[PDB]
Amino acid sequence: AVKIKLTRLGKIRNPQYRIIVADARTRRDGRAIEVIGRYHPKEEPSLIQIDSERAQYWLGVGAQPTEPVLALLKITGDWQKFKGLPGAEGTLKVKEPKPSKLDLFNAALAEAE
Amino acid sequence: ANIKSQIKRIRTNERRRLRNQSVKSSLRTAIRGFREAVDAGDKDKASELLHATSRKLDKAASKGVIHPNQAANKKSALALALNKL
Amino acid sequence: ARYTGPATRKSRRLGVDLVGGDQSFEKRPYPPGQHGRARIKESEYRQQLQEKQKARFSYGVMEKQFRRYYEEANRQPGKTGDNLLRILESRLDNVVYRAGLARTRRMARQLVSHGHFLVNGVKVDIPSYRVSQYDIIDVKEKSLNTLPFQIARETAGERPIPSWLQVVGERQRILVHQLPERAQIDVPLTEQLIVELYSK
Amino acid sequence: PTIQQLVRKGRRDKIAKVKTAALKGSPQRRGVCTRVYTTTPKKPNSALRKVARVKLTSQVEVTAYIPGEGHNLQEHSMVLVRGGRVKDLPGVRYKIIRGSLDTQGVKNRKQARSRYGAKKEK
Amino acid sequence: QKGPKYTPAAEKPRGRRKTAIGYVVSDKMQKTIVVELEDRKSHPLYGKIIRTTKKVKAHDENGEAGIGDRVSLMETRPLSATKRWRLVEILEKA
RNA sequence: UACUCGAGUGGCGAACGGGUGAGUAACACGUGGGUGAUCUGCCCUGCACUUUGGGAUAAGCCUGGGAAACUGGGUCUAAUACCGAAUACACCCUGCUGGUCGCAUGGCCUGGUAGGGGAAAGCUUUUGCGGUGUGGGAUGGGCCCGCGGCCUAUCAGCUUGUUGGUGGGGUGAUGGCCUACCAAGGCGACGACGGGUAGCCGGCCUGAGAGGGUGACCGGCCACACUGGGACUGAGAUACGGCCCAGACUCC
Repeated sequence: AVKIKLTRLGKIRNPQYRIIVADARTRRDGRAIEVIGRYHPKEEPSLIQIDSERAQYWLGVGAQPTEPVLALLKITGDWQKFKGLPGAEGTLKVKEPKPSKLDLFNAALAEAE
Repeated sequence: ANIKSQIKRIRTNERRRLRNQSVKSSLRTAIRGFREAVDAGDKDKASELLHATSRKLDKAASKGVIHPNQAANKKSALALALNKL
Repeated sequence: ARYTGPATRKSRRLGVDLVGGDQSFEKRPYPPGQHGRARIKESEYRQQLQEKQKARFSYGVMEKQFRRYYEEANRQPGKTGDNLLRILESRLDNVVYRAGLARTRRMARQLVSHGHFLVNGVKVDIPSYRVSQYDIIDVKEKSLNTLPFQIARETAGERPIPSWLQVVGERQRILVHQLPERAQIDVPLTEQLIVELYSK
Repeated sequence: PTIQQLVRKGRRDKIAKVKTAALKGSPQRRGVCTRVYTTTPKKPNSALRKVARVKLTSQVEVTAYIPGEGHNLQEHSMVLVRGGRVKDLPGVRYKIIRGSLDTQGVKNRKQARSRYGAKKEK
Repeated sequence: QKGPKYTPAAEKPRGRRKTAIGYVVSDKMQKTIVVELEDRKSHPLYGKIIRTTKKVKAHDENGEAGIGDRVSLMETRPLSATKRWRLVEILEKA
């Protein structure tokens, strides 16, 4: 069975997953047909990067996702874009970019008075 | 064995083996009858046995005892033998 | 680990006085040991090794780490020597020393390792922390009123400050414009004999 | 040579001689001292150099030097054999190392104790 | 609103098989010729170009090509063992 | 009774995952291709259906044999278990026939036409689950081939299903894969056949690089599962924790 999966990567207490598509008969850390996203749940917003077009291809040709990646697709709206229930939600929230070190540098220079 | 599922699958596999055995044996019997009718030279008897044996080969392929491609090759051989007769 | 032994004797073996304040070497010139003032066979290997050890013991870096610094410099572009000096100067013990908060790299190492500093908000107990462009090195709230930093702010006119660095506050916040070039380094040493050593 | 000479016959590196074959790829071996004795070195040197014929676990009987001042070794002693060339002794390539469960450390070593199995005294 | 009774497969382009120009060196088997192939490639180390002479066995089905004939072959499936080529045409018959 | 569930029937999984590197110098591996010579459960998506009838049996009950493992019998019960039949006209086979592609066998037009055939399983009230045939897709494979990567000629002749062909068989599929017959060829100094060693690769170590060495972790492929052989079941089997036999070893 072709399936969307999470391949674990990363060090011991840093489970950075890579969202792949692979047969169910493979192994977790094994050969992947295609990589379509990544999933880093150590961020508080717990990064959910994905590739929507290829996700839609593999779902259309019948790749049964796992439960976690199903939830991720529900977040990104690709599950909903596939079935069509609320069109495409777009529930995704990203980590806000912290201020630039140059901006901090100039701010502290200004404070240096 | 030492696992429940295999202990059961032994019985199941023996059952399916007996089934497929009976079926394939019937098929080989039909084919030897057909080939006897042909090498003797009878024609209408051979055609009737051909229809019957093709039916049984389709049937076994549907049951899964054999592959449909195998059934096809067998019955094709029968038909061509009958034709060239 | 680190070298917690006498400091003057390394400078004596290596000629250059890294810190200063002794009279034995400064009246009689000699490396340490009973066999000071001995006859020397003037080998290029000793020259090179002596510059490498000059760097090692001027900073607080051991060989298994200095080797990594050399390798980083050799891989990354430009001149391996000034890249290596840039690395050795772009570490926390050295930047606070050059900023004058400690007046000794040993003292700066003790301060950073004991956590009397931090960088961009997060505490740092790593003297080998490679600082970068646009780095605010704050001092924590106990440390600013502690005695060593009182001494820093009191005697912050003895040794100069590099250009790539500047202190900005009476609380002794430190800022990094960029990383130093060989003119900015200001260290009593070449940098070619060391790369020759590690190319041997 | 010519290029065609090379593509035909090719270059063959001189075969490096397998060394310490009695170890059989191991760094060390265990062996019973079959005969502890003493040998006389080559002509320029003269001394009574301590050795042992040891039957290793590799099914090989070899001569092995016994470094250090003293040694408590008799026959039937379990000994740990390393490599190491002893020049003055011609027909020997192996040494014995202390801390072998029989070969205790050398007495009163105080400089290079690690090479002679001597514990620190404090 | 029904879908098609029959859905066609895609127009997969037919693969390109291998084509070998060669010289016959045997015709003594039935419907089978042996052919020499000259593949010249550089040495992996010394760089010289090595004229290598390889033999293959092909199928003619009519027995027209004999010894010394320049021919063209197309790879095929196994027609026998050792035999994965078909004749196409003869070029410099001799 | 029917929440729940031992045991049992049945389905699915058990072939993945996990281990080792003994064997293997080979299409095993790597890489690139071919398959007009092929399979593909589950999954997805289209089309058409899911009709009808029957016979048992496990389990249970009553027994018997055996030390045990286990097993024989009688009686009884159901099914998505099993078995017949109808329909299928998409599919399979054969005959005739058209067009087209052609890379030759041949392939495509679900070509047309004629004949003969091929199936199904129901359950539950709930975010409901299913079953059969067929088209397509996806995935996972199989088979074939080019090239590449050890030592050895103090191993030079090897081969008789071995090289090819025809007709049959067999396969999922091409093919001496197998067989009858026929022809006598095929491989070899560009190193056949032998001997030795060895799992292969990405990679790793070194090195200025070329190269040399290596094949640990990690990842991919292969092979193997006490030794040897064999098939069965199944979509799929080297079937580790499955079967049969033989053998060694251990135990009752």
